[PDB]
Amino acid sequence: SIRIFPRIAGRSYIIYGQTSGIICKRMEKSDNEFVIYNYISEHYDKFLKKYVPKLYGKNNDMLLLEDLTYNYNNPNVMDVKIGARKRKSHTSGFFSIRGYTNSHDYKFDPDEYLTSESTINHIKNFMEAGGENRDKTKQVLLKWIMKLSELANDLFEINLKFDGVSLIFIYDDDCSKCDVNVVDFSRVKLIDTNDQMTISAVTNLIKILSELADNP
Ligand SMILES: O=P(O)(O)O[C@@H]1[C@@H](O)[C@H](OP(=O)(O)O)[C@@H](OP(=O)(O)O)[C@H](O)[C@H]1OP(=O)(O)O
Ligand SMILES: Nc1ncnc2c1ncn2[C@@H]1O[C@H](COP(=O)(O)OP(=O)(O)O)[C@@H](O)[C@H]1O
Ligand SMILES: [Mg+2]
Repeated sequence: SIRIFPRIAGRSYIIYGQTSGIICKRMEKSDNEFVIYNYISEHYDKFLKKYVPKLYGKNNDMLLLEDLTYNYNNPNVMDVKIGARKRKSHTSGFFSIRGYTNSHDYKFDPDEYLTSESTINHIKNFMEAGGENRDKTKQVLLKWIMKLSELANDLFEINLKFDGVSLIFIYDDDCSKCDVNVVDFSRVKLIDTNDQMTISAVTNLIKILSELADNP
């Protein structure tokens, strides 16, 4: 009847679709997430097609969303909060890693405020599952940098406050496939300008991933 989806973070009710390639996310507090998917659809559809999982439909208070892990034999997922936290500062200055596949094995704690050294160590930990082929993990890093670059650029021209949004980084164990997409629009707001805080999260991640893709 109901199979629970293996979340990396969040407090939200998320189940598998009755059907392949679909997850059902429940809207707990308001329909704001739906209102914002539709607004972005009308005003920024290029942003929606490039960076955001497809919304196939709504069923009462459930959003039917593209399952970003679906085309992967052995997905490694990392959730990074790049939007403002409701309250509390980011655990890594410009962003907060909310969790990652096998984070329990490295004693990762989402409440622990981290140095740059710990932050980078946690991202190296997340890449461990991708194995010792060094010239193949850096292909993963570089494809991530390519899309995060275009995202940061595109964010300059979008008049939204991306409160609460996360990046979902995914890579297959064999490193043949990867992607990153923006999720969680529940707390996003219209504003008269662009979101310098959310841009500074993306550019900082670009810096960190770039240092990883270049250290020998
Ligand atoms: O709805 P809840 O259970 O109170 O928790 C949300 C929670 O969903 C969110 O974290 P994440 O789940 O997107 O990682 C928290 O985000 P912050 O990291 O920005 O604090 C929210 O703060 C929680 O909502 P609230 O602050 O209303 O409890
Ligand atoms: N479309 C998606 N495909 C796959 N996993 C997803 C998708 N959307 C969310 N997730 C998973 O759900 C978690 C929380 O989703 P999110 O939208 O941030 O919900 P919450 O409001 O609970 O924080 C992420 O950490 C990720 O593991
Ligand atoms: Mg979230």
